[PDB]
Amino acid sequence: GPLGSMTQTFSSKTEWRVRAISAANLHLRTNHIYVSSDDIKETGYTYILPKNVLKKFICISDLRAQIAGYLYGVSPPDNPQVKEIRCIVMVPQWGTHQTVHLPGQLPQHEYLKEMEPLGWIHTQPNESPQLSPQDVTTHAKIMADNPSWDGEKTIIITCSFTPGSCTLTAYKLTPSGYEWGRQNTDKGNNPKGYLPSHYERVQMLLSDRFLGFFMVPAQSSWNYNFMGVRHDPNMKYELQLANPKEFYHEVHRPSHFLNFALL
Amino acid sequence: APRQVLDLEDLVFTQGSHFMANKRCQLPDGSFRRQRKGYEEVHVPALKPKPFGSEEQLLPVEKLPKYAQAGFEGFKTLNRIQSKLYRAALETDENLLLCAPTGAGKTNVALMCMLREIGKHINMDGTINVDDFKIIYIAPMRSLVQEMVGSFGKRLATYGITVAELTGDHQLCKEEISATQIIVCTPEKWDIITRKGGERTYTQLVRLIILDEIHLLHDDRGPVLEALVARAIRNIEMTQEDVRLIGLSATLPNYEDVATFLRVDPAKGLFYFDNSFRPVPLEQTYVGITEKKAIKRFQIMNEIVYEKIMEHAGKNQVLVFVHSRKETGKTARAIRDMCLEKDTLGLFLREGSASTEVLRTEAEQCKNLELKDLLPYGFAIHHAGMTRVDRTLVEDLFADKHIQVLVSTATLAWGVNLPAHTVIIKGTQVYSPEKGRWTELGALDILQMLGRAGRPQYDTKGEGILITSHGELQYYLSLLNQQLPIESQMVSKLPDMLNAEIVLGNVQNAKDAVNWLGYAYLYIRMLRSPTLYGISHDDLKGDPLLDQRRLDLVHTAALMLDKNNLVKYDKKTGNFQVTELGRIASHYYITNDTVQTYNQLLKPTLSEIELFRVFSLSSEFKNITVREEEKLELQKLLERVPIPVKESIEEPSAKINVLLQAFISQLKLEGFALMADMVYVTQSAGRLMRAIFEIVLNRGWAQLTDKTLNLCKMIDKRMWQSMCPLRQFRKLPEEVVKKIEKKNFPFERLYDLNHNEIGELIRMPKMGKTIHKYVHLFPKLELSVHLQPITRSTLKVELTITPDFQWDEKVHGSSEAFWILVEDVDSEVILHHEYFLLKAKYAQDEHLITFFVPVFEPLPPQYFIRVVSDRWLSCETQLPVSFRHLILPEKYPPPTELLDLQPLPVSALRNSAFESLYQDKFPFFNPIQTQVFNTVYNSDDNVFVGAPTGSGKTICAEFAILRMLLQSSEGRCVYITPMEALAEQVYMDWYEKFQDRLNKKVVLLTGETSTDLKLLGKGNIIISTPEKWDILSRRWKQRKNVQNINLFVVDEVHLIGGENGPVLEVICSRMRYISSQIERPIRIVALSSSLSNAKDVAHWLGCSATSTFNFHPNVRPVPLELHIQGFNISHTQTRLLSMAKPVYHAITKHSPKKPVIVFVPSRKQTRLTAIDILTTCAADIQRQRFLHCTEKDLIPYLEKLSDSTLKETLLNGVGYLHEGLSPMERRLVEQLFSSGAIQVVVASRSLCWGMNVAAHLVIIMDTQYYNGKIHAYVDYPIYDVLQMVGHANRPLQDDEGRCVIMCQGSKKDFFKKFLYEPLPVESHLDHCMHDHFNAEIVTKTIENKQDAVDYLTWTFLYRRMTQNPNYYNLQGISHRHLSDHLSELVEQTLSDLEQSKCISIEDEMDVAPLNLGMIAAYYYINYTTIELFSMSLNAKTKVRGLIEIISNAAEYENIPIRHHEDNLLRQLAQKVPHKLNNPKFNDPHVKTNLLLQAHLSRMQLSAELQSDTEEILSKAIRLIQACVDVLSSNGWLSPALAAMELAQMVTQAMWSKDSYLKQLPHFTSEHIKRCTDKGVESVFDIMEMEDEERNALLQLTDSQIADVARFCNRYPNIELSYEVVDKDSIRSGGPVVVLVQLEREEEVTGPVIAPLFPQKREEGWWVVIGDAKSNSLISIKRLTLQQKAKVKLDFVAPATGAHNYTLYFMSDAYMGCDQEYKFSVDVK
Ligand SMILES: Nc1cc(S(N)(=O)=O)ccc1O
Ligand SMILES: Nc1cc(S(N)(=O)=O)ccc1O
Ligand SMILES: Nc1cc(S(N)(=O)=O)ccc1O
Ligand SMILES: Nc1cc(S(N)(=O)=O)ccc1O
Repeated sequence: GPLGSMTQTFSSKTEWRVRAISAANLHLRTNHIYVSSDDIKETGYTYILPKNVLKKFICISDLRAQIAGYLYGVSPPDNPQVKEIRCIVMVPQWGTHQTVHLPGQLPQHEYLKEMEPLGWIHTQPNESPQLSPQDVTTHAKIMADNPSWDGEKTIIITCSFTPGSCTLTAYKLTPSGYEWGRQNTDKGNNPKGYLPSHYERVQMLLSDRFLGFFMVPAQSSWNYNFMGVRHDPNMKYELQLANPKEFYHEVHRPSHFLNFALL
Repeated sequence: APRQVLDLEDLVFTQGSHFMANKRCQLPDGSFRRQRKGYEEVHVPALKPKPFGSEEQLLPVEKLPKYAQAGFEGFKTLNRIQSKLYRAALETDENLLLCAPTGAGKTNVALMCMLREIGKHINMDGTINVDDFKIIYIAPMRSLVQEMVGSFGKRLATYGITVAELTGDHQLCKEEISATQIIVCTPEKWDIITRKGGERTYTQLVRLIILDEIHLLHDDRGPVLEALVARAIRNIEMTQEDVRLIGLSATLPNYEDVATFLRVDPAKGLFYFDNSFRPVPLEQTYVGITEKKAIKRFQIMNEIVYEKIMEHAGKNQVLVFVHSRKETGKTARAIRDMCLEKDTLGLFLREGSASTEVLRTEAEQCKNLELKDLLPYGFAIHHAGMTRVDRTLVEDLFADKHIQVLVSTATLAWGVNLPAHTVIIKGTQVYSPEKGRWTELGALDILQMLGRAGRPQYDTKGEGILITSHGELQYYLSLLNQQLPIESQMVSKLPDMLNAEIVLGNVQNAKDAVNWLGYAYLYIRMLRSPTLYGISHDDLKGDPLLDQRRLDLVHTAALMLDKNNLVKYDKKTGNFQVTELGRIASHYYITNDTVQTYNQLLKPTLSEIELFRVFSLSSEFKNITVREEEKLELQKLLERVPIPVKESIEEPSAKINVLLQAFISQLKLEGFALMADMVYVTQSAGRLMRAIFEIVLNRGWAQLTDKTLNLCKMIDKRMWQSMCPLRQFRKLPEEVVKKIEKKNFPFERLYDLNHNEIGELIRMPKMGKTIHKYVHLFPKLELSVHLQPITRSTLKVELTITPDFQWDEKVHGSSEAFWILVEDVDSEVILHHEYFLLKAKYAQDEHLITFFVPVFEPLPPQYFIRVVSDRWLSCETQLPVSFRHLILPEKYPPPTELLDLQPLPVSALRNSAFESLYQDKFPFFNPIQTQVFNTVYNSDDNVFVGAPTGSGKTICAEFAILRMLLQSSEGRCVYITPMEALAEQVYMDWYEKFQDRLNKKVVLLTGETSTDLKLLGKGNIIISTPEKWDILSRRWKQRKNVQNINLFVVDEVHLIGGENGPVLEVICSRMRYISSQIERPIRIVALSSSLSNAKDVAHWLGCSATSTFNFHPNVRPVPLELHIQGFNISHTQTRLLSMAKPVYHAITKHSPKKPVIVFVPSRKQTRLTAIDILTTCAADIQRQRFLHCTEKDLIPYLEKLSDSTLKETLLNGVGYLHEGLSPMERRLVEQLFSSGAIQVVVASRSLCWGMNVAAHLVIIMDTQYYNGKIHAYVDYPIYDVLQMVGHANRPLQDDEGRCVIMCQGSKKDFFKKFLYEPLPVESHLDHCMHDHFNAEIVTKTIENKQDAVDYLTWTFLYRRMTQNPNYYNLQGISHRHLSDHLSELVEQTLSDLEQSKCISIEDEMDVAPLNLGMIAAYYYINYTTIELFSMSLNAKTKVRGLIEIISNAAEYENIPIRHHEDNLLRQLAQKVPHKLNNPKFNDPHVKTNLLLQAHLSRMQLSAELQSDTEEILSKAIRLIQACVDVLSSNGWLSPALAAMELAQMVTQAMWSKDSYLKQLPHFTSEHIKRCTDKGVESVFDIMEMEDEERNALLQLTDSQIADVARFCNRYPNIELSYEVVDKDSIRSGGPVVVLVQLEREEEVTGPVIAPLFPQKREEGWWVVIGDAKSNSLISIKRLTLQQKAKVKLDFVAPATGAHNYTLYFMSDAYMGCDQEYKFSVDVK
């Protein structure tokens, strides 16, 4: 029963610092990257993700907030059933642990015009058996706004953090799933109408035989999780040929530096 | 011996300068103690001076040497101690030690020493040779350093001496060091400078080092002084150039040991003056306080200071020294408050004196608030945290005796000359962040502060009051009364100090380290007082020199350095191996435990979090602790810092980390411990982080390199990159830059705005223009790349840097530095990096950088080129280099199979005379010669032979010649080799073969046209370098002997790819073109190293595939074992050090018994590597194993050598070879090597083409050399390396050859690609077109632009353009791509020729030669040279005008060996009779400018510089003749004849001296004085004399008069007659035809005698009709004369004036031979 006599004083213990410390060890997980192989019948397209940009993508991410990248690629000369992933494009974004917020404007750059869009890739805090209803809605809406996204040809790669590693699994939307996601407005974890017949496992392979590359915003950086107010679904942006800075880099959180100086 | 590992910590004096070695203390007579409540007082009275015994007068300045009297300007006498020291200081070079009480005049004795040194360098011109010496003045405190720069500069100004302090940056400061004669710096700065070993260091010039306050030896800093002195003395023996050492010491015990340490003769240069020599006597008061309780002791101290002050209030000024910045104010306020309470504030200030009003006004006008509170009462504070104007306020007001009580810091004691009658030292405790705690004041501080008591001419006594704690009394008493002995603190830094000597190569093993430690002051103290240093007296008597003790200390230090991976230490041998880590530790002044931590924790994956943590773990910070009382203010900072801190506030590393982060953010901390700790941490952050930067950059770690360079710039600029870069302009206002940061737009958003949109964006418009200026002041670079594939795996990159910002030396200084980083796909590896310096003189010019990077298949998407400022934050340009359209050359074809034919007997030649050439030297030919013989000897097909150096391709050429000699009795074979030294070797062998044996004619082209034509006619085998054949074969339309060539052999044709390749490509293309004109073909034979694109060379030269032998490197007849060893040291001198013992080990591993050549990069390295090989031999399993003949046989060879070191090394079996050796010295060494007498020879890289020895083992010691023009290291041309490797080849003696290449690791890959595989070569003709196009337009081979395109089709360039388009900047190989590219090249070349007035272009299609182009082509002179001649010359240019004009010709970019020789030529330039504007060394044209005047005035000598003189003389005659032609064409007579006689001057080596007798052999000035005395000034005069009268006039030898008479018989004696045809029938505007006839008389069959001129010459003459005073040059013809010759001259009459002309007959070779005949011609 102490008021004033046994006094104690609160010292702040801010959260992003612990997440920054743990993000500095992300590189450990890139030596243990597992693709789930539960797909069968080698039926559809086969997607080859180059290891070099996969590992960079993991290293620039956060263990809690999702990040996302647009996939661009091409078929090998005489193998139309294989889609090679040649480029990962990082656009201005923010995210939570369940979803990602991207602009409406898809990537637009001369270097990309000979490639075809193959979907997107996003980190995830935990493995899940099913594809997310958030993912199904996001893919669906991009598809309804952008006819260059063929539903038979664009995929979602989930990169799920397991303790010790990452697991990669690749899905695509079905026609049922497109039609559902594009009219869906419930952002919760179990919206009305959602179904496992809305998506389908596609086969995925990690390769060391060629290298991919990144494109990133021209005038800003990609990470707006510290500037969510300066982010906008309508925001426009250009691109340049360059490798993304990691999640907690100084240019993503300038207020921390300018506000520590004004202390 | 059985060594022991010591514990260094147990040997260390932990007290530092507070260690008191003496057990007892005796006070001056009259001292007395006095008790008081809580404290004791010791009083020591003032000492009486010695009463001027020894009849010592003060030396009047008048009695000094007259050159030293200016440094004493405005004094009447030297003081007393200067007077006792003047003989030793001024009249001798003895090393000095002077001990005197602080203030006695030691610094003035030091000035006298400096004056002696200065006097060593005054000439008769009165000036000082200020470039011939440096003087280092070492002073303990930076503030003292600046005060001395001031006082010394002002005293020495009248000499033109420059005194300066070394600033912190490193590249502008060496520029300053070059013009600084007296460098004033601290021990640590001189240590860090002389730690970096770079031979172009100016430390070579240092002649005198002054060590002021050398009693710092007792401080923790003292080991630095020990290291400096030891390094300086060992180096004096290393070079035998003396250095004078002067030590200035307080009067303390062990001064005799200090003098031993400085190599002072006690009897000659040791002077000890006791404390009675204090200029103002010192009553001293020591107050020692007994109270232990903080509160009571603090109050007692304030009490004692008040009482002491009151003893002086209104009678004396009192200077109180306290310990902090804040304490000055706290203490002054305490004292004056205690005065206020006791009504005593009035003793300090008289109410009726203007002093009070001055104080009130200056207070009210003052910026400082404490100075406001205090100045009215007469209390002042002074410290480092104040304004310069406020500090000068307090200084001026204290000197004016306005302030009565000045409380101040130690900075004032050191930096300002401000004495006070009374000084109080208030407490002797001080906080030391390094020690982590409160310590006692350093002894140097104490001495200096009490030295400030007593004003030298205002007071009769001074009063020093030291207030300390009682238990310290003895200490301070000892210190201030001559009794605190000076000890060595060396053990405390022994590992660090040892590593530096290992890094410098001064200590290569434990024996060296023992010797080195023998120069330490530690060593002398250990000998004189062993038990002080842990040595029992029995230990000493059993080890009298302390050999075993020093070996043990060295062993312990070595093992520490080895545990931490700075050195590899072999316990068995005692050897020490340097490392990159050790080098960085030494060069960045980092203690060895820190670099072990950095090595242990640095990883390429490190984030800013771990980077800050790694920094905070440095050992510099090991004593820092987290005090409970700071834990609160640190918590506040820990949970807001922008870089998260993993570990707890309980850890020192987290306080250190937070402190750095607060310093970058510029935060104000409140704890005083915290603020002092932050200062200590951040003051070393910079260089610690720069060491990290260098480690990770050299390891190639791109992410971490970027982060650490960044953190360096944040530390230096005190801001994060998040901040607007614009705040790096201090001149900008914080307000507006914060407005801009608040507006949150990209900084680059500002580049798109005029000055108005800038004001509008930032919501305030008044500043649009100023912001616009600063926006475009910020450094910014544009980048573009030309990608140039070499193979499918190696890519040459040419990077253009275009500056895109306004320069302004107020903000940029004189240079800006950047890093160029080439980074792979993922931005994780630095494929290539280098330093880039944008100099102000080039601020607007594009810069071109070239380098190689690896590539692979499948091609990666892109690389990146980052160019980053080395100092500006947010200052970077990154260029993606994409590979989406790169065109790779096709993979090269298989080599030609070596066929394993039966070895071919000489018998196959079926010709007894022919077989006589080879029969004695071998029975059979080698497999390659066997394979090619059938084609070369039994056919006429053009043939290509490609094979390694040492394959015997020269006998293949001989096969082709022998065939020629059977087809055509008078066959002409012309043989081109790309090097002159090679040409001379081939000429000496082919003379013997084809002239001595086969009785054919073999000639070597000299390069003079008239003689080379005769050689070409009369020779069957004609040997020439490419340029000498270019000059001849340009005129093939009018020279039948060039077309009548049966055989054209070209050797080392792979050098088409190299620096002088265009000329070689062109002459080969021309020989193909001629062979296709004359329709009787010239056979071509090409010899080459193994080429990957041999097929293209063969196609270009018309070789069928059946006659192209493209052999691979592995078919070398003597099998080659090639080893490439990588060395990961990026500092050249240290990398060479680390190669030194590997050189020896390679000799013993690959060639213990057989000959060895070591190629080293410099002349200097030949001798050092020879000696080091000898040193390593002497301590090995074999000694003298390299000498294979007895000592007796070697003696006649030793007699003839002038180099004595060469004779020592030759005795021990090792020779060397470099440019500076006389030619016969080199011959002696070469034959000793050939005969087997010596086993090893160390040659310089520059000799790798002219060596006529070979070896079983070649070692290439490093692959880079220093270019002094560009001040940078340059990679050996690959052609040089192949030529060096080719020296490991003895076909008659060895079963194999062996080669070890030692190189920087960053070069290993390149060599493995381009030595184990055949070489791809390319043309660079497209970069060397103009002078060849110009020749072909004179010669009418190009008459229009279409012609230039067809011409280009004949060349190697054109072939390679379709095979490797990207290399030549083509983007396709289609017919039209080629046509447009050819057209562009043609267009731009012809445009440049036209703009230079060398050619004309009519109808934009047709081209024609102009006057200038014709002169360029005839004299074989660069078209830009002839242009610059037209622009520089004048119708009345001086002879010296010519001298410079020709000196700036493009032909003269060749000598950069020594800048200091040109700094000596600054003095040489006064003597030369010719006068111009400025001397600027580091420019090959100025070396030419001066090395010519040296020739004409027969000035002095040198070795390599004389071989330079000879290559300038190889072009002077052509350049002079070109000027003569330019002047004649324009019409200007005067300078025409002036240049005609300048030809005479350069040939005969004499100026315009009227006496031509200097041309005669064996003649001297006295000979001319006597000849002129007897009436003889002409050569014809001496030969007209009766023989005996001449023999009496000149003192003569028989051979000497015979030489004179040879000259007089070759001297021209030409009789001339002129006939004017139609002498009386000529109308204006009509023909004046003058026929002149020339009769040599006597006889002529010999070249021009001219010993001073290297090349042989034939006499040439100009006949020139002109008119003087009008300068109307009319008609001139050039002629060569053989006894009789007649010539016509043409003129068109200018009027009917009917007047006179002068006629000139001018030699180009002899002076005095010039005739002048006057003739008048009336019109009609
Ligand atoms: N999924 C998983 C994998 C590993 S691993 N590949 O490091 O051994 C460790 C823990 C895990 O939960
Ligand atoms: N060149 C040089 C000069 C010196 S010193 N003490 O004379 O400045 C020491 C070492 C050196 O290698
Ligand atoms: N130019 C040249 C070439 C060769 S070799 N042995 O490669 O054919 C030997 C000596 C030489 O002077
Ligand atoms: N790995 C490495 C390489 C080099 S190198 N080969 O550039 O001189 C220097 C230092 C290093 O730590």
